[PDB]
Amino acid sequence: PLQSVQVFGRKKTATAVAHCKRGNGLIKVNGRPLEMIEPRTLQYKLLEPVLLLGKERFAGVDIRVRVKGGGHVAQIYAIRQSISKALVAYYQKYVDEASKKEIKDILIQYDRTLLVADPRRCESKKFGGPGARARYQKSYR
Amino acid sequence: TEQMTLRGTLKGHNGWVTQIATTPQFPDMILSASRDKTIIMWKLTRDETNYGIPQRALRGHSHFVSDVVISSDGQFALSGSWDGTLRLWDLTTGTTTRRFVGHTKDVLSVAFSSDNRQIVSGSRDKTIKLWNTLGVCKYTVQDESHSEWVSCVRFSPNSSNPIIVSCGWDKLVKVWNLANCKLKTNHIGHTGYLNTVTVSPDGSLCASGGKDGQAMLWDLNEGKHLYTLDGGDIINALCFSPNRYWLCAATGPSIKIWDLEGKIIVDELKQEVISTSSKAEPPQCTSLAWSADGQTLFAGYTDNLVRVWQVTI
Amino acid sequence: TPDIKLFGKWSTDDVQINDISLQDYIAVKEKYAKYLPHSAGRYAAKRFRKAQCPIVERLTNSMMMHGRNNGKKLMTVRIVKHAFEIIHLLTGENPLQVLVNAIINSGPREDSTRIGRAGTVRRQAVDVSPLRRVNQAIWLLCTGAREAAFRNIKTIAECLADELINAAKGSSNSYAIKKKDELERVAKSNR
Amino acid sequence: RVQPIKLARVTKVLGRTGSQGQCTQVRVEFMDDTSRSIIRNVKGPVREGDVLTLLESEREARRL
Amino acid sequence: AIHRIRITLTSRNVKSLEKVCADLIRGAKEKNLKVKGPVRMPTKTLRITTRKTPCGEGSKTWDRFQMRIHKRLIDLHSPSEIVKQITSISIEPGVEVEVTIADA
RNA sequence: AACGAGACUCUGGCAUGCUAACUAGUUACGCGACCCCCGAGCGGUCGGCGUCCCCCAACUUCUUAGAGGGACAAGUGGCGU
Repeated sequence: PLQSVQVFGRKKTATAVAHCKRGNGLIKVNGRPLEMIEPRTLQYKLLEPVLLLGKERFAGVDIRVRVKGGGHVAQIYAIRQSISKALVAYYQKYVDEASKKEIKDILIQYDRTLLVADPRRCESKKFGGPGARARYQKSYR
Repeated sequence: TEQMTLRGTLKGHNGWVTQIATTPQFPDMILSASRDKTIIMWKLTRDETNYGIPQRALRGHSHFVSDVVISSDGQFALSGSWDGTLRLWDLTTGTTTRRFVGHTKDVLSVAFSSDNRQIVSGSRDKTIKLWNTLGVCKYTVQDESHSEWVSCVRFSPNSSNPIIVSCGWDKLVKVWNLANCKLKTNHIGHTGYLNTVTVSPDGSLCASGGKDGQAMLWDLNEGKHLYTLDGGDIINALCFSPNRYWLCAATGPSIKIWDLEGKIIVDELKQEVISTSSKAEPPQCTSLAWSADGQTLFAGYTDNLVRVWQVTI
Repeated sequence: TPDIKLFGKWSTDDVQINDISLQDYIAVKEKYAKYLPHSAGRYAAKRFRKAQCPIVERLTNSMMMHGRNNGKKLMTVRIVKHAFEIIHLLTGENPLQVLVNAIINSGPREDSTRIGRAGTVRRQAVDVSPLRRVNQAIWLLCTGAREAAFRNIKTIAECLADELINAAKGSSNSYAIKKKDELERVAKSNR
Repeated sequence: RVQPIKLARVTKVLGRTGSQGQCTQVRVEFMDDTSRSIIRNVKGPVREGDVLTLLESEREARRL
Repeated sequence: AIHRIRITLTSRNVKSLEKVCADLIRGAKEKNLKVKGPVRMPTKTLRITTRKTPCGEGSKTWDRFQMRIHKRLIDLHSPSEIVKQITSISIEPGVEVEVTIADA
């Protein structure tokens, strides 16, 4: 059948919807290669799952991602989290349980929220000070 | 005499195994439901590396999956879940054929007929209901019904007999007749509320149970109280056997397998000790089901395991 | 092991800890290797949770102070890639072994505290946690390079890499090993 | 003092002391004989099963 | 004739709004006009943040007030007569309604 | 027995379940058009890159807002009369 399963990633408002479709190679993000994406000092980070798992889980898929939201940093964690999760879901659904179970164990060993979403988001400013917890100076006499 | 050896144990769930049922088309598979919102279709081996591995896990329900049952074809599967809805699976990869919308509250029990066109359901809506296999309501039963939740319903052999069993928490067993939908009878005889009921494959018996403490037997052919046995403090599952005339009773710390010809206990299954304080050594057994061979039976427990046993002669 | 991660150039094996009093508070090789020292991290919400994140990550965190370098953790990783590079060329050792030695040689073993008696200052000498030694040792050597590059032609990278050589050796020509012995010199006195 | 540096490990933690709770009393086994044991005052936040590095064992403590 | 007619509803009360939407979807479905369900639009926030003290003195405090309006719209395509029939019936609470001549 | 406390209301973190979407999207081709061999190949054909083209297409993961579900010291081990 038409093999397509979709996932998303999060990190503090930054969605990255990564569809995993059958194929081979040719992983992209935003219609660009992920061999350069432009801070490229955190370049080793989005490459990390691919490098660690080897090329033999990526031996039959094209994964492509669209993004929006967040800053430069938070986008990198979102796209990484999505492609990792994409791979897992694909094997659970069209291959078998024991296929994805190995791969799940590998990622969660060096967990860096590779299968879960960071809960933390910004807290509101309340008056009487800048920020969400700081207070203006208070002078006596 | 015949006795039981501990065969092995399966692992795959993160929650309590609620029910198990068995494909007679393939004794190679076996199916399970659980309180971590998945039904696991297994791939069994008789090996020592494992006794089986989960093949797939069908997902969609937003709450626990209480009970599960096979189709006559064995290529479909049907479910009852604590989300108040049912799903009708196409037992291959997933891909729901139909989802059945009705019932205000949970779907506790569910069953699939021999004719494959009638599907019943027990619900905390206080309704027995009949279901087309197009997923629409052939009939709904809400008059002359239980005033308490309907615990478990069953299809009975339709050799010439149009009867379906119903038991509720109102301390009654109601028998309903197909396409008239009247009370055939009401049976009284359970101090506690009734959990379950099941009919013999031959079709002459109804092994019923509850929190009565006693396991009372009723007659499928006109409704008579055949006899009673002291045992089964809390009764959660019952299952007749095809290769013997036994009845296998699910109590919490133990399973009591009874020969009825004459009435005697064959064995009591006990699990090996584990040192606990104050006391949490038993896990509750909640379900059990025979294989087609009738040599091996499987059990669902609340320690997230499906324990296997085997009869030895 | 057959998928062992470097730093993109450095082994995390062949890294010794020369104390039994500071091993398992150094995190560098149990499975704590990573290609970068950037993570979301959990460094809080439980007391024993700081010691479970890498030493290299801790280093990047602790050198971003003085009110204008906060929120510029990405610039900080630039400084770390040059630091290790210079350390490896300069002496020949794997530059992680340098850092581990530098931490072990700089940690103070006794420190003083205050006690109020008779309305006059009295001091008492006390010992220190292993977790305290690590926290102190990371702070001290970083203070040297931060100070040095504050009006010099020399860049922060050069200063920091120099300071880890003299710390990793017993040379006592550094901002760290100076101040280490100063504290102990007090602790002897009011012992 | 100028005697070889000692190493001794926690057996039990007692409670926090100091004038702001800044110090922590702890009982320690000498880690070269367990029949020898001294109580110490330690600055840092100690836990259980940790090893310390004492520069003497002439001193014996019980509070500050 | 059969005109694509869009019935916009708008209110400040989500309960009072929603049941009146259900009524207008009912009256349409009753006559099988092939109506489209509610398309719930983003709820908008009116904010007013002002001093609690008249004539400044004491600690500086403010107070967030908010009103939340709600918009949602049902698309019909049917004769304009029967529309104005079904529109005017079964409305009791303070809820506004706006009928549109035609839509693309 | 009552008030204050908590309870409550609002807000945030969890749903591939439910409800339904040309003033929200996606996917799928149909594509025709542009583009480069850019990839297998040769420039053809097949694929890639986005836009117009898209539908009386398919869908609602992403966006939206309603009803519900979920968390209880519940489970396990210590400790406490």
